[PDB]
Amino acid sequence: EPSDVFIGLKIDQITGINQKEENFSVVGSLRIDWRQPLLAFEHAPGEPKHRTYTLATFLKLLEEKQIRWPAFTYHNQQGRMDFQNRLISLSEDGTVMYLERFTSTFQAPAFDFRLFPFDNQLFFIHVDSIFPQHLFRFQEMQGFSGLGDQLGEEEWIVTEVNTHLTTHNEFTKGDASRFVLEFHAERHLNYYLMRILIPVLLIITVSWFTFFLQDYTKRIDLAGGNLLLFIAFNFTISSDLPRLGYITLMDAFLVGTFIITALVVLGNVWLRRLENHGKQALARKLDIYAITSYPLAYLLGALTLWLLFF
Amino acid sequence: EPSDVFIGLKIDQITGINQKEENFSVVGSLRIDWRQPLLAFEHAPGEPKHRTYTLATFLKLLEEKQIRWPAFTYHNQQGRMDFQNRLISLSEDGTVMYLERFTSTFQAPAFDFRLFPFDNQLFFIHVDSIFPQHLFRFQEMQGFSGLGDQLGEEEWIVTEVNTHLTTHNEFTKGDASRFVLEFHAERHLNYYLMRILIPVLLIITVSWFTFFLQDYTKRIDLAGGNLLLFIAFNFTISSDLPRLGYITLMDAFLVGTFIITALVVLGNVWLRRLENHGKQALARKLDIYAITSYPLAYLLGALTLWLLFF
Amino acid sequence: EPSDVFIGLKIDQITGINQKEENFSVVGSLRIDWRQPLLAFEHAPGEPKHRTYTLATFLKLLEEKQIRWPAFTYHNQQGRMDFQNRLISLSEDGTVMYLERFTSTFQAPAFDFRLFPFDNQLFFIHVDSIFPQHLFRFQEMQGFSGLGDQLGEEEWIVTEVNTHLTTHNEFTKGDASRFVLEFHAERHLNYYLMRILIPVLLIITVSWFTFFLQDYTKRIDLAGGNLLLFIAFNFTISSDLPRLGYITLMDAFLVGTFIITALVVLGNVWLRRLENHGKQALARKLDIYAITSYPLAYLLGALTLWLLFF
Amino acid sequence: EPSDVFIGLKIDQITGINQKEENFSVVGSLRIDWRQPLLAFEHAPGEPKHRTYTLATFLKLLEEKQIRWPAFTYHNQQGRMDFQNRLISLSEDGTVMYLERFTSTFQAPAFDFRLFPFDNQLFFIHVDSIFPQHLFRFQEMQGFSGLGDQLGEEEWIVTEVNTHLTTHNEFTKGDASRFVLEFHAERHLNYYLMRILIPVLLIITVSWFTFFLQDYTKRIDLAGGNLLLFIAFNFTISSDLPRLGYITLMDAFLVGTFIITALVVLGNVWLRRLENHGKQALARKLDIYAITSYPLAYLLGALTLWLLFF
Amino acid sequence: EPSDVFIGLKIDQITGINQKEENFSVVGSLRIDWRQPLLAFEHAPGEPKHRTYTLATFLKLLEEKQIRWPAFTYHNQQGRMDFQNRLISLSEDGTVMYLERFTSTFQAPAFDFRLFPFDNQLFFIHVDSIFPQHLFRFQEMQGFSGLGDQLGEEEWIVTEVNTHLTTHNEFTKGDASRFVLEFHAERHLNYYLMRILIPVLLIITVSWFTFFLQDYTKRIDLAGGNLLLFIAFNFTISSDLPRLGYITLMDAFLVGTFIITALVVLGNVWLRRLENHGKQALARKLDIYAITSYPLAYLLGALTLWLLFF
Repeated sequence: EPSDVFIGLKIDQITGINQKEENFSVVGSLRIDWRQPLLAFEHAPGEPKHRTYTLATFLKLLEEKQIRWPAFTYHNQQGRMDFQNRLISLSEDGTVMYLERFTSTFQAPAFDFRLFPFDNQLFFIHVDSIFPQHLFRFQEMQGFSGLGDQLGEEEWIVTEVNTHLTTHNEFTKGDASRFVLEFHAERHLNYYLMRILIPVLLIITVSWFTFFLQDYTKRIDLAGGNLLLFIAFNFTISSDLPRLGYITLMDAFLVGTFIITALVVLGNVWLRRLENHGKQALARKLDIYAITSYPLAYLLGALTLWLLFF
Repeated sequence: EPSDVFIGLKIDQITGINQKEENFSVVGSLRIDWRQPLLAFEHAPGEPKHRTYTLATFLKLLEEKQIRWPAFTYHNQQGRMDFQNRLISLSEDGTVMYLERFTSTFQAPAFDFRLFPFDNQLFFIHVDSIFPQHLFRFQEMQGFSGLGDQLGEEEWIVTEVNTHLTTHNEFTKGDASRFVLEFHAERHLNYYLMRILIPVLLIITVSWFTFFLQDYTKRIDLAGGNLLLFIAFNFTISSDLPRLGYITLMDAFLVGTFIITALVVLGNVWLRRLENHGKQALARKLDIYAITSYPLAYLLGALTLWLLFF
Repeated sequence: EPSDVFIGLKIDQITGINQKEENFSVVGSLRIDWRQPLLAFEHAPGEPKHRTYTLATFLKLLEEKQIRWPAFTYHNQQGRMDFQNRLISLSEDGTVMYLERFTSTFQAPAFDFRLFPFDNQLFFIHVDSIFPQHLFRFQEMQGFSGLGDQLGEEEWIVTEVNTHLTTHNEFTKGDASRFVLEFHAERHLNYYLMRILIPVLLIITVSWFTFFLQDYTKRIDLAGGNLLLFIAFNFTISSDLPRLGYITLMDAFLVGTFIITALVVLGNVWLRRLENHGKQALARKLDIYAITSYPLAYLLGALTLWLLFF
Repeated sequence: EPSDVFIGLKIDQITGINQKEENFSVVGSLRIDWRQPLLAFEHAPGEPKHRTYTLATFLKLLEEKQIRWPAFTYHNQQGRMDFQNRLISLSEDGTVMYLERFTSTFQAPAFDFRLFPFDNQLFFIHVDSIFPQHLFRFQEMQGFSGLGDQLGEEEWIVTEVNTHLTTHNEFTKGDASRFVLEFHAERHLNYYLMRILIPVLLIITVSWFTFFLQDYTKRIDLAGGNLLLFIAFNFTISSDLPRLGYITLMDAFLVGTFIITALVVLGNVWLRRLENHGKQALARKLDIYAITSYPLAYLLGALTLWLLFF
Repeated sequence: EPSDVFIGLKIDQITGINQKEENFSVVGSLRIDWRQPLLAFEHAPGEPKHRTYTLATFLKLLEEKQIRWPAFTYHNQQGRMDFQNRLISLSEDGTVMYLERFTSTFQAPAFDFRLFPFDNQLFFIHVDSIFPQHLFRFQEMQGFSGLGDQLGEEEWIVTEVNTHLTTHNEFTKGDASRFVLEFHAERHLNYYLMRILIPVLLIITVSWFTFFLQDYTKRIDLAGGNLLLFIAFNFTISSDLPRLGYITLMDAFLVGTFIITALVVLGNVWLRRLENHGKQALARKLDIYAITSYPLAYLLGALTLWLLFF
């Protein structure tokens, strides 16, 4: 029969969420319960009830008695796994409890930056069996799988946690078992409002205020300054994101703001050219419409963003 | 009975306090004293009184004689533990003295940046038992636990050190012992006064001085320059902090200064617009109130900061 | 006879494509099938049909029975190979199935940045035999070699995948077998259009608009600003590329734009000098030709780029 | 008796001096000479006179014959020690020559940046005994300890080298031996004069030249530019130093220059305000005193720096 | 007699040349041929002619039969050696062929930046014997030492390759053999002309053009802008080089350009001061000489650079 093996995984400390490379590094604890009748021994009172083994001697022993063992292979591993503790307790009934406390990095294909930064993300850890379902099978421990009390992260909040089992057909032609610990996560919006959004509002309001200065050269100079500012903020945002292949919300916001500020520059230049022709009346009439439409233009852009991306 | 095991830990050199990732890396020394009657031997004069073992042979031996051993698992470990020395001295009475000199990084969930940079922090190292309290128990060595003579750090000053034992219920259903070495720490304020605060005072004083220049265009230009400066300082502060989720004191200071400088820009623009209407008397009357209230506004902000955050 | 050895390699997750150092890091899975008659055993019902071994014990065993084994040496390895899992299944017929799941970085000599960023690239992994073809030989597994369902990369798209075998004469005087997994790749153009091309168009259009301002000092100032902007964008592009030895397309675009903007600066200066001589008619006549030719100059440059680099 | 053990250490290549984290990484060679009578063997002609061992087999052997061995523990180790070669030659007389060629990073608590960059520094490597002086003792090899022919460093010059032995009471209650290799080092001043000092002199001289421009608005603008420049240089210097807790010489120089430039800005603004009142005579009289005192102010600052910091 | 040992080393892929830390990382292959009569065995037909061993078992065997072995110690190793493959083939005649395929970083003391960037560099790998020449000696393999077909580097071109043997007296009092693989290298000049030299020429030509603007305030402003530009380029060059202790060619070029631009600023200021006195004739006469001498000054500087540094 296919012997049933119990799995319990626990992400204790999420040490980082590096979105640039699309990975997250965590400290995890893995527990495996496996009842193998052959490993049962004969013990006397006074002797220990449950033996303790380190990994190397345990595997050499199982090589001596010629017994298959499950091959817990991490599907989403990244970089080098850092085994910290690996202990095995062997019971008289023939049950091995395997503890592996580790830290490692895992990739998460499902970043959908279509709603950055408001987007909710979905991280997941996979534990597949190298040997197929015909030999072994993976169950779930009752009250041990999940997350911990203190995650030690500020930028990300865990909303929901889940665990289950599924079947794959990757390494062997037969079916194999994969234990999945899958948790959603959110982003705290305090940063982006504090040190991105507010400066943009301040600079855009200064740009709007500069419209009615008259003597249309200070207007051009201030507009050039604002161009510098948004280009710097584009640089910061560019650093903070990966080499994304489809237009994101914040990227669209910034490119639209670039286009609008350039339109402001060109508009003041055209008004200056008209004033060069001397037709002051045309400029005087157009200024009112321009200043009335500019914030209206921004609100129209906000409405079209909210409609299109939601 | 639950055999009593003595623990002594010593952080010799704190190699770094990386707040961006919320961790601190230290060089530590661990000592374990464990009296196991079975390990006692029979020795003759001429033979060594206390044997010496390296870790691998020691564990293989304990696997040969089938004795449980404590599993010192670091709860706050981060990255990979770097074992440097691991020696064991075995005495005739049956006492093993285990030395483990190491260096590693540990996470500290309790950063409360609500009082940055004045805030006091609390770092702590945890040594839990994988096996429950029913088998083993952790005591404290008398005069060995604590810190060292020379820490080799400048940015942080250790104020108080403490050590104790506590019980957890994480890895097993039973109770288990955790030895905790917990030390508070402070920040030296010399930096932030030297190369953050003073430049801000200089630039804000220049901004205030620019109020009474008359011919309100140099005022606008200087205000734009000051905007550039505070945006650069916002960039520096943004780099120096993690992706914090609740508004910090320095962040509030800088965002308020942004708002005030933008208000200055808008005020000079509005005065220019009023002068365009020709009502020089209104601008002349308003300038006195503006220049009188501006430093008063800054002092009011300082008072509200001191009240609200303390 | 030269025993036939089957190879199957699978790049599951491409963790990065670092073009600055000219390498790409991937998570890979390797499978080796090798039928060795000597390793066949004699088994009884009840005993396992196929034994399982870890690498260390397996190699010690093959050293005990004195059998050669293939030496899968990676030709393009870079940095340190990170063995994650290494298992061997030994069958009664005398067939070893060797699994090696790993992650590592590989160099790719064939980056031809002559068409950056539109250029298509060609990555490849090589598995050579340390022992010559006279002893062993490498075949290809039927339906296992290739790539996976989810690559977890956004900036690069795999267009075509291929696998084959070839002969080399590097390590030994005799012929040896190399298994090659070679895949082409493309670049997503969304970034460079979003946050490089559009800002350049905006700034160049502002530069063109500045031509007809009259009172040729604002022209000089705006041209200097544009010079600053293109120098910043040159800095960004310089960071994003390796220390390339032959002029790339984007580099040529930027250097040409530098030359054109400098020509604009010099032209406005020369017009100012002519106006100093008072010959306003010459400047008035030359301005029309300059503004008519400037965008024409840019289109001529675009045409010569498209012709020369394609 | 306490057996005498000879130590010889040699820093061959100093690979880096990272002052930001207060450490320096070096490639070192360690030699230990230890005469143990028990290890003596009985050999025949034809057999090797001095046996050679690798570390693992040697330690297993000493575990078989039950002999204590010295525990060379590095006190200033940092990060992970990288053993490259570890050989032991065993002589018929009973002398082991242990070679350990390594590379590793060591911390240096004694950086006194009070005289940056002119300050001389003092690096040191410590080799302590885990076992106390009652058992073993550390001597010094005659002509092997010291530095090498080619250090391969440019920024730092070794002035003096020294070696000795001392006693500590850290790991055990008894006395223990520490071998110390301590070398002073200097800094080459070519950089800071080339690419820090000269630009500061150029910009400060431009600031002084700007004093007598008349029409006090270009003065204000140039002063603002100079403010930008010194803020950029403050950024560079800030990057180049650690989070130092007591004011350094270069930091004081830069903060004083900030204060003086801000005073220049305020002075030109006050002169502009006085000119607004029309009292041109007061400004004309004050300009001479200001321009006469400004370089005098800088020389007074230089004199007070030289006096106070020396 | 001193047994002759053959060495063949091959740098297959030069993965990086990091001049900032003065090192270069390469992927290398090492081959050792050593004829030891004792290791010869007695074999029968059917048995393998040449045995194959991994490093650990081989060294344990040589420890069992008590035979010295050469200790290939890398003199220029840096960081941690990363053994990738280590195989040994043992022949019936008594010859061991040792293969070690690796990747590692090596330091190169001989960077002479006196001719940066035109300077030619000289990299070299050293393989010394820990045991002296009295026991072993190092020969050179005939047609295996050297470099490979594809180096996979763009910024550096290998001009000449050489190999030889020499004697040292470092680790032991006796003479010892060092095998040296030494190759010169060059720099591709395409970068520095493309994205350093041309922008400098453009900005310096703009500075020269600004001389004859009249109304000497735009001259001062443009000169300040040029000062900003060269300071930025000084920052870039400063990043790209190590903390060099003797003035380099590019550093001298940039510092001279700083001095000349500052002289331009001061000259325009002095002309403005003379115009303040009203003596327009003196300024008109001096402008011609200044504009005639400025490019002449640059050519004189180029000539003195070419003479002094060559």
